[PDB]
Amino acid sequence: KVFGRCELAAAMKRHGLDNYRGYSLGNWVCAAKFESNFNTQATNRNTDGSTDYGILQINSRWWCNDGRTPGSRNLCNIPCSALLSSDITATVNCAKKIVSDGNGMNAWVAWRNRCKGTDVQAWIRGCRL
Repeated sequence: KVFGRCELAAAMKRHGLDNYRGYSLGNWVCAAKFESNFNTQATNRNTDGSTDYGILQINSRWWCNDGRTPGSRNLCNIPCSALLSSDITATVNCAKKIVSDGNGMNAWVAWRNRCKGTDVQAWIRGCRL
């Protein structure tokens, strides 16, 4: 499912991501935009052989099981395909574990590179929340 900006903002909000760990809603949306272009079906393979899945491009090396990443750790306890659903719940639960892990949102390269330090509030402007 390809989300609309405001639609995603409202779902993430509803899922408790606004200010989760001190990161405002616009950070989350900004990251989704740049990680997957708001598409829950986004997948991308990496050189280490791992793959990134979903709207937040969660990696199979640590976070989910895809059956083809030797040495995966499966920290969120889910199959990676659960991160491609139209229902963002598993993505959100898994993202909260990630962000709580120590480097915060820096875990997301597109976030660090394109969102961090910008006026991320722009991402939820005009939304009915």
